[PDB]
Amino acid sequence: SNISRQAYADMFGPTVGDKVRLADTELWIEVEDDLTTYGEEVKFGGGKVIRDGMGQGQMLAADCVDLVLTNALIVDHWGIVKADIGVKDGRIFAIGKAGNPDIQPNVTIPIGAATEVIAAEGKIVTAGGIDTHIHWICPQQAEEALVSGVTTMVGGGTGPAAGTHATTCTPGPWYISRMLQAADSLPVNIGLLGKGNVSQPDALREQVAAGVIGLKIAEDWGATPAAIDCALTVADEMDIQVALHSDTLNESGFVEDTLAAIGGRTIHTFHTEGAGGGHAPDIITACAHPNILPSSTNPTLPYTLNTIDEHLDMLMVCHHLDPDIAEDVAFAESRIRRETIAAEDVLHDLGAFSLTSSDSQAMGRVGEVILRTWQVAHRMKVQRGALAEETGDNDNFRVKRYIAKYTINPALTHGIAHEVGSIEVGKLADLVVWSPAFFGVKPATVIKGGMIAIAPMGDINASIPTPQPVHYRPMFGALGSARHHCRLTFLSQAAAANGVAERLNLRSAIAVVKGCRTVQKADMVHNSLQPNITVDAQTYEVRVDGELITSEPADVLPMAQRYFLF
Amino acid sequence: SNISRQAYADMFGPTVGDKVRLADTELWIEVEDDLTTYGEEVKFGGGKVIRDGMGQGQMLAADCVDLVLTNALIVDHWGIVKADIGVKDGRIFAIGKAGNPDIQPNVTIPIGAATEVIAAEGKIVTAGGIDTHIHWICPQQAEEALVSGVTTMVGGGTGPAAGTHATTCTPGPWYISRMLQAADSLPVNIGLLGKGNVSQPDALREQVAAGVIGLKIAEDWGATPAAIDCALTVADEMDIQVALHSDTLNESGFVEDTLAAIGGRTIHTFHTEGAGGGHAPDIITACAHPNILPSSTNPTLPYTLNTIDEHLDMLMVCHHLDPDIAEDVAFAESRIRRETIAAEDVLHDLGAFSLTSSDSQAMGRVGEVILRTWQVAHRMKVQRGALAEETGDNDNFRVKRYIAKYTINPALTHGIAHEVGSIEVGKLADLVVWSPAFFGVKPATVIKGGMIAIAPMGDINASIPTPQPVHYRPMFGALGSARHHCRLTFLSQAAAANGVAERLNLRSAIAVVKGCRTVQKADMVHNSLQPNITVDAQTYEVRVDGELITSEPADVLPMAQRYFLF
Amino acid sequence: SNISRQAYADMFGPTVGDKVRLADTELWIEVEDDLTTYGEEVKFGGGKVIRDGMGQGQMLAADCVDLVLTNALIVDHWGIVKADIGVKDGRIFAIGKAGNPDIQPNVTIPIGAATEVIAAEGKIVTAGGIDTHIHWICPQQAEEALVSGVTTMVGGGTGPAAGTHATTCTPGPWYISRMLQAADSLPVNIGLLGKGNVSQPDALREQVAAGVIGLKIAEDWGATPAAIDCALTVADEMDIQVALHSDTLNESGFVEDTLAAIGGRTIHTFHTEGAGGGHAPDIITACAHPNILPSSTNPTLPYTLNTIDEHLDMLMVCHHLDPDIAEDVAFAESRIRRETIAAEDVLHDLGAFSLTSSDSQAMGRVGEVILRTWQVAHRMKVQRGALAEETGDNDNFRVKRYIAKYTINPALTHGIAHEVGSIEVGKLADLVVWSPAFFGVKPATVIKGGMIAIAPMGDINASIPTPQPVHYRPMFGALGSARHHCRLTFLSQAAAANGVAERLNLRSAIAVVKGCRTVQKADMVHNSLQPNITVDAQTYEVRVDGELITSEPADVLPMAQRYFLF
Amino acid sequence: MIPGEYHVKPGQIALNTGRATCRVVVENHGDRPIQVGSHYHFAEVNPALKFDRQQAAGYRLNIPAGTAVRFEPGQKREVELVAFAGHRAVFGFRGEVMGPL
Amino acid sequence: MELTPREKDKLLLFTAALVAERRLARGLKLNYPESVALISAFIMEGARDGKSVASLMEEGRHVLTREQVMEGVPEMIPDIQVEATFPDGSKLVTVHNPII
Amino acid sequence: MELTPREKDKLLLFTAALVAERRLARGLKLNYPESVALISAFIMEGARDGKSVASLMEEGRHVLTREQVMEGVPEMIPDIQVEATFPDGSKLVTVHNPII
Ligand code: NI
Ligand code: NI
Ligand code: NI
Ligand code: NI
Ligand code: NI
Ligand code: NI
Repeated sequence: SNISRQAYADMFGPTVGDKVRLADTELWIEVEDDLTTYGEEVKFGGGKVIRDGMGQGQMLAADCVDLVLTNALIVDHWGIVKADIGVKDGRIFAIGKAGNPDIQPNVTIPIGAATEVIAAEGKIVTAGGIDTHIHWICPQQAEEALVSGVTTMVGGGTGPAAGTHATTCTPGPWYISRMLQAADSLPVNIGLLGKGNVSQPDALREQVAAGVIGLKIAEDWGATPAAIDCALTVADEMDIQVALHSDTLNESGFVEDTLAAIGGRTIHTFHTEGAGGGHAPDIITACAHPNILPSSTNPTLPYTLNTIDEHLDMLMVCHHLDPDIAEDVAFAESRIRRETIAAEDVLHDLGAFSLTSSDSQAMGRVGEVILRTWQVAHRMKVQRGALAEETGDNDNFRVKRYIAKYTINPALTHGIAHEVGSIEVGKLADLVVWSPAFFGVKPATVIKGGMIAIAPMGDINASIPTPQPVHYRPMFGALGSARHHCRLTFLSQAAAANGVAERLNLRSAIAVVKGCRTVQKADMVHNSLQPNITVDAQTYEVRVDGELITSEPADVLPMAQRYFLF
Repeated sequence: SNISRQAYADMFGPTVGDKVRLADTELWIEVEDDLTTYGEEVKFGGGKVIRDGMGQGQMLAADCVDLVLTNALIVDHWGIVKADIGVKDGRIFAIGKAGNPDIQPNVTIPIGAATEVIAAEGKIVTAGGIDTHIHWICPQQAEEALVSGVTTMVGGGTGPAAGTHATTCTPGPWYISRMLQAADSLPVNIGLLGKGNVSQPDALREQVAAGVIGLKIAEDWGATPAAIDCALTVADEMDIQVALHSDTLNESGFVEDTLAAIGGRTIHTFHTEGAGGGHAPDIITACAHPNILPSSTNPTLPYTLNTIDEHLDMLMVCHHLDPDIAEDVAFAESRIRRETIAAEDVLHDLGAFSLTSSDSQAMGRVGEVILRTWQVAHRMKVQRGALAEETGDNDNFRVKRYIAKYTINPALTHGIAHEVGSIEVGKLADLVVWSPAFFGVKPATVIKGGMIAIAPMGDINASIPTPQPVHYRPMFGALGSARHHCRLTFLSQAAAANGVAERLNLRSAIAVVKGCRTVQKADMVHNSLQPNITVDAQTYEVRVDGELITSEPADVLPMAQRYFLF
Repeated sequence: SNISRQAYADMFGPTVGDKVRLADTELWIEVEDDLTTYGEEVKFGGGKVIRDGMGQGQMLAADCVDLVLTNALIVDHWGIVKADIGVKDGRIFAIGKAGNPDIQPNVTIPIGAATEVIAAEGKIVTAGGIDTHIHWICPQQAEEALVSGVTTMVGGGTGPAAGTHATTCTPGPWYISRMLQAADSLPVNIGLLGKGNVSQPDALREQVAAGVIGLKIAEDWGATPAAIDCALTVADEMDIQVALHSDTLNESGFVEDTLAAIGGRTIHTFHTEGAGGGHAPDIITACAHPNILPSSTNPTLPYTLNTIDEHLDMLMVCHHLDPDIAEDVAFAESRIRRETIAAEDVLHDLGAFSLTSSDSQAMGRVGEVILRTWQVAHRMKVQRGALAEETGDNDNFRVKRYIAKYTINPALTHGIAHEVGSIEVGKLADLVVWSPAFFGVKPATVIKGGMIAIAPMGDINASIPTPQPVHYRPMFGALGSARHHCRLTFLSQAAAANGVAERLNLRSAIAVVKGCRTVQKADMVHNSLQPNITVDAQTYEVRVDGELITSEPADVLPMAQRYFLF
Repeated sequence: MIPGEYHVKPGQIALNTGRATCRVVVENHGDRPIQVGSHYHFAEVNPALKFDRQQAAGYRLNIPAGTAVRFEPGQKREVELVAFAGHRAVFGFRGEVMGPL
Repeated sequence: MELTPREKDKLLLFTAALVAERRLARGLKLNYPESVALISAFIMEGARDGKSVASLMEEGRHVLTREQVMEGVPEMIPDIQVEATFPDGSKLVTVHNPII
Repeated sequence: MELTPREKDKLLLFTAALVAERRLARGLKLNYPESVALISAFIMEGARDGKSVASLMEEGRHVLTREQVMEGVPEMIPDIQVEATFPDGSKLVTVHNPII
């Protein structure tokens, strides 16, 4: 028959041409495509469509999906489309039209007796976030991250010890082995980083064979040209990623010397702006190179009124510095520059900075990677308007550019994009369901490997799941063996070959990292700009092609006081 | 010597002829028999009876019990007697006189060095409740249920997804397998229900071979004659139970057509009154048939002043209906009838309704099955007086009739009565200890498989376990491997044969369901009435043999505001 | 160059000659020795010493330690020295000078790429406490104990049952097996005690072969000469310890008869003062014998103003006594004597009482063994001044005497000193890090088997680990398999031989007890006094060599209201 | 209305009926108090209690289970004993019988 | 006390409401979580007093007005649901469009 | 703060008492869990002030009277026990028949 567009949206969610505001920001997305056949949409409930012989068929388990997310508004790097999502075997099966082929047209995602249903009409579905800068200071970080929408956590540490407080390093075979076993208990995909600061290759190879998927070079352990070159040599021969926190003190050389030490080899630069660490005051110039994959940690995102004031003591505590020692305070002060902090926001908007991460409890907030990334998008739209790539009257492109920063780009950088990072067939089903009003802030459902792992849940003794108090509680996907089956522990190709999983008796699914040496800036989805950037040694001003890069500090931000109790 | 009856009761608990009020209700039970030999009772404590060579003997472990519950007032379907309870190997060993045969007479339960002691004098001991209508919306439901006294949970679901919100179905092999693994982490016996709504037998057989112990037919998935007949055919050949939520919309036929589809085959009807689902307005007439095992969900129990007001929105949220869609609101309204709600209480009192269940977070309260069942008993005594079967000046019979509703009857219905359901030798030791003042509300001790799994516990750093704050905390019987050993995962005979436990690597004890096809109304202990019941199509009035069945709505109930902080 | 001692202490912690006050007590310790080479101390942080080629070397994993605690002030029975602590394979590796042998002198603890660092400068490091009087009433006791600094827990029980409420007994093979499996889930080393009250040796041997590392003789189960002699015979042939709670009622004989029953065989007397149990009023005289290893439970430590008032009802609830039964109240009253309570403090100060324990939730506080031991030390210094063994102007000796009471002495007594009990090479790395201001009250870090298991942790989403609210949270060393690897389950030599670990499928590391029959009073470190003590039968006065032993009740104590919120 | 209240019917309970009993005069000669339990084999109580141990052989106190009789130093009193039943095999206590009788 | 898991959960709601109550007292425009907690706690005390479900469904819409909460908050709360123990057992109170 | 598990547990007691305190203020007859929490919290503050165990054992019986609680509640509470940190360490306060 005929149905008005408003009534249609109210039942099935928005369709082609409709726009939706992301939370309380100034960003609007517009449905680019809808893969349904009008009048043939599937809906679940008493007296609805998904019923025997109607929207559900007679096929066996092997011929239908295990889970279907109906009428979902997908937001990913490749598009902002309306479609059904089929999940089978814990992996994304298809993105199309779900239903019963017996009586419905164009059904690509068959629904049978073995199919569970999650109603996504009116919801936004995205892939699970990937934080590649985790300091394993406490196990509690995993739930905090999972609740925010991040399903994969990469980093290192052994718990609340001085070394982990300052650096993302799980030092040696014994601790690597211990952390790998402990990882089975956490509801997120995990990959470990070892301590890469050594001038003896064998000390690195052992760690890689023990299981780490990358090596962290932190200045707290000495980020000298010799250490850097050693780590890169092993990385090159074992197909693992190197994460760098350069020499802020310029003790062994300036930024150009570090860049010389790297010698054009692939490397991931942590907190490229410098506040969290790196050559003073120009580590930010690293983003101009093809072999550098640059990322920001979150406290400096976005530039606000209270950013600076908060930074000094934060830095002191993180790096075990002494305020009664002049050289220690001057070290801290040399890292905090309003000039580079302001430029960082713009560089993200231009695509010069390709990733955003946390730096969990070591100058970063583990549950705010997604939230801050969108705050930067908002502030940049407000200050710079539409990007040269926008088409139509929406922010679809800026949205694709920013979402890639914490999903696919972190996955490509660490060689795990073959398993996670985006909503594409064959990838692990790590999905996050959001209500438009809480997008990027509080998820409606967090799915891990095809099973809901955490979600808001009301009174347990209530007659329905909605009564207060509604707060996040662990679900079946986070329990014992179900969890082991729904999460991945990323190993190095060598550790996999050595039988590390069998020896440590790891219970979770194993994934192997590959393609860490071949990724370059050009491969960063929507963020491959290599600008001719300069930093004035005296004034710290950032310039791209001579023009001054800068922005203004925000006094109020969206996704802030309207959503949190504290 | 001689001791007054009052002093006796104060030390050893009540004896033959003494009466005890159940909580704050108007129900009184009277000790029917006492299996002790006066002066030879066993008591534990400094300077008491259970001591070496006295009330404790020299026998080896194999010749004495592992646990003895001394001076217990047992309340079960078979009797209300005073006796000692011996537990061995996690199973009920005997109900008799505990002690040392070396110096005491009539000792049937030998106490040795290997015997632990739980003092039940002055306490009431019952079997663990069995809820057969669980929606696995969240894992937190297990602890809520366990704290209330329910030790076995049957139902289906995959977590907080639309399908599980509305129906008790774990759809397909993958989810069934996942939920079976997740069940090892929960401190209660569990059995899963699959989605039975399909007209292809093979889609059902796979689910049964995957592990489910029954199939749920819910209208949300289409409860048509074809689907119903298909499920019953497989149930008949695999010895599993079918749970039914009929066609409220009368879309495929009226109640008589559904009954025709069933064709005299054994089936469990969920929420037989209709509020929670079923043909409008006469699904309640199902209780007249010999092959129907009828049960009530708990929100309509008992009929009170606020029952109706609360129901509409509850129903909308559960079944994913739209209040802006007229047909959806009319659907909800057609299910809520004061007439059938009032009749339901009486039908339970007469024994026409044989079970009570929750319908956890899907129009039911997971922690209120026991509490509401007793509230109905209270209200019925208050309104209808003594039952024709009472003998003596007590409510012993009404108590036996009602306790059977959430213990043995649910066990017979789902083919697990060979393992649980009552306090009888050889059955798993799932027992609940209550203090008369908190009977049916807050347990003193909850024992699972011979080990305490949860109990009220005070200050952990206190000099004794009694100081405040006293709230329920998990005990050793709910920890890792001890728990695996003390709980049962019920499989289907086929899944057991296929080696499902070995393949999924389940860690808990496995039990197999059997006898699901042969149980009929006549087998429901104290609840086998098959009344000639009618429902007026226009007025919804319920009549049995032409007489009008009804009751009055309560304004205040026992086991309510005097026990709960909120 | 040159650095002032004050500035030195501020950076590296105190050195030789410097004194430190323990919490808010009147006890001062003085650094006896410093194992460092001035100017060559290792320090971690940005721009510090522990960096590649500097304070960290090029050695492989096998040639360096996994964890180093830098600049630690060690307090143990053998000394109060400043040194670095190296940990390898979960065991204490060395106590010396950590660093890089390539460029530093006298390096005994090599730091390489595989080395994690914990900064202990300005902190006090001690071994993990050992409580040998645990009643397993609830699993929650383990975390309470761990947070206070106790890493090993010995005792028995099956949960909140009458028997366990009153006695430390895990009765029989089934419960022993169950508790052994449950122990894998707890973050502390555990060893079980069985019920030793039986006059048939075989009933005891079964329990020992089932796995218990000792047998508890409690009067609640009859502590008669026949039972005692039976337990000691088996203990003698199986190398396990016996714990005794004598006959308070003098029912079978007086203290001298019990002592006759023991016949010079090694035995551990629980709560030797008598309040918690034992012959009235002279069980305290047991401390005069060479084969008796005496310990105190904590509520009577130290003698304060509110001690007595609090005791009567505590005793009633613990032992299941009746206040309406005269003989029960007289029993309780005969156990509480101001005279022996006051003497107990002095006897600890003299070294006549060798251990302190809790008696968890059965007349004892599980989280207050360390705290109360130091409170006694404080009160004794205040009342009796310096001990005859003091040298110098400090309390170093009194500190060594008291710390041994909850570390090495409990370990020697139960035959586990070969694995734990002190900071000595080859022993399991169970260490506790304290800040001088919170010594004995709230730990800064609790390390189990080389991994931090619990520590104070602030806001999880914070930019650093320090922001409020800071409360104790479980760390990686307490998670799944990592925990299994970092804790020990102590078995009896027989159970180990029988393959109990394999049969029950225990996952944790197994340790075997040995040397329980050969320890005597003389072996108790700094607490081997055998005084000629007498107790007046009428007045209860305690006398040693005729002189009266006594002390005054405290009105206020340190480590009390200044540290706790409640 | 009192939640969980008992309604004990009035009267008394006769304990250990149909069993041999005897009365014995006992005197505590010790300087410390002695308390004897309901089921303890009387003939093997603390040696400080002076009485005809020979008569109390295979006997226990005829008092309600779990109660006791206390003897303060120097106290003398007449108690009533009731004979053990079951196998009449005594094991434990002071180890004086360790067998049937 | 024998506090069950559900009673302890409600303690979380009550405390969240204390936070909101104090901020409103200061004259602050409440946010989303503060509003839900305030109105919810209100209904719970209503049940404790013995008010009927029908009464509370009404009174619940007069706790906070549109001018007492932040912008957008009223639309973020199409309804509020909470259960409490009434004199006749646990009941569900649903308040539609609580903030007007 | 370094809050140990026991201090965090007592926070639960304190909060439960806040709930009871407010209802009593409204003039409601307290129920079982509200009464236990109120009297318990009282004793804890007593120890904080520095009152002795003997004093509190007495004062604890004068917090709530029989006419301030629901029917049957006084009999459901034969005693109340709680520990708190006194100036001389943790001590146990037992109040017999707190409600008269
Ligand atoms: Ni860094
Ligand atoms: Ni970092
Ligand atoms: Ni239903
Ligand atoms: Ni249901
Ligand atoms: Ni004891
Ligand atoms: Ni004890």
